[PDB]
Amino acid sequence: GHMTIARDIVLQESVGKGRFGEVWRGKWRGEEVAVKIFSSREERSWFREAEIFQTVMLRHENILGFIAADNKDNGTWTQLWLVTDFHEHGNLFDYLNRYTVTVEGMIKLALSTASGLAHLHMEIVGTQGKPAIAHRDLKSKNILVKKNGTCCICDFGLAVRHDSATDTIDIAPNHRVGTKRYMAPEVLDDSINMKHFESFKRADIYAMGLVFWEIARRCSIGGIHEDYQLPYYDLVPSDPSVEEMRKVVCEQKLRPNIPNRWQSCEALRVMAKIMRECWYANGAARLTALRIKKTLSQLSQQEGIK
Repeated sequence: GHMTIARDIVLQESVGKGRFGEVWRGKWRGEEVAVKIFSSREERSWFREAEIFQTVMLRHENILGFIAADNKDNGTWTQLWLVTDFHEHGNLFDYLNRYTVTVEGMIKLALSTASGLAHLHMEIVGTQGKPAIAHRDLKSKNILVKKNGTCCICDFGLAVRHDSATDTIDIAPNHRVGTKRYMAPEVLDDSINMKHFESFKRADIYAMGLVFWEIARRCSIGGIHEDYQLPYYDLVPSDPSVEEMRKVVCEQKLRPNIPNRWQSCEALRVMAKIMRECWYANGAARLTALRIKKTLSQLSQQEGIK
């Protein structure tokens, strides 16, 4: 047939894991594809991520390209597959550990992440309407770097969708899901109002601010940059508990430190200001993803990027 299906894909190499499922590099008609495999007992996680990926009008240059949700029976058990575009550079966490970026590179990565999130967060009204979506697990490990230097967001297993007319969320979400290190203050202290969709959007913003801090450290100007670090590397253990995170973020009220050299460059000054404005303990005070996109677009034009 013309459509991509599991039976026509050959797995070649293990390339990591998501929250649920294992990721493999596959081959479909000579072309590289990413394949996320789930067992029968993980049917709900598989189904939920396939459901998010198939949302009407979701496709966007800054959202991971969905190919197919399929089943493959090997004759003993059935694997549940989620097929997507393959990106050679892998995730932003891996890329930032391997490389430093230029001012252009940094702005390209930050702007494309902000454009992807604003598309996700924004409702598109009309006959082929797209509901507003909150990611709930944004981190550098869930952002993939494309060959052209732009980003796309992936891993939608925890995402929530909003029905604006009836003001309802498509699933009943559980407290403190996601990556503990990137959890917003209101998530860590359980004060988040989970019956208000805007709360999930604001929590994604906080996490995006942390990712921007990760990028900016790697922005090398005149061969000077910081080494790669995860946010809160200087304050919490490698695998921090919610209690360790809450004591730092909510009680001591600390945020990742803004290095003095970021004050000496306009692009880094703009990035530093966006970060602070993502990091308020109160979500209603944080910038929106659309405002961040607008700010970074203006900065991209000023520096003549791409």
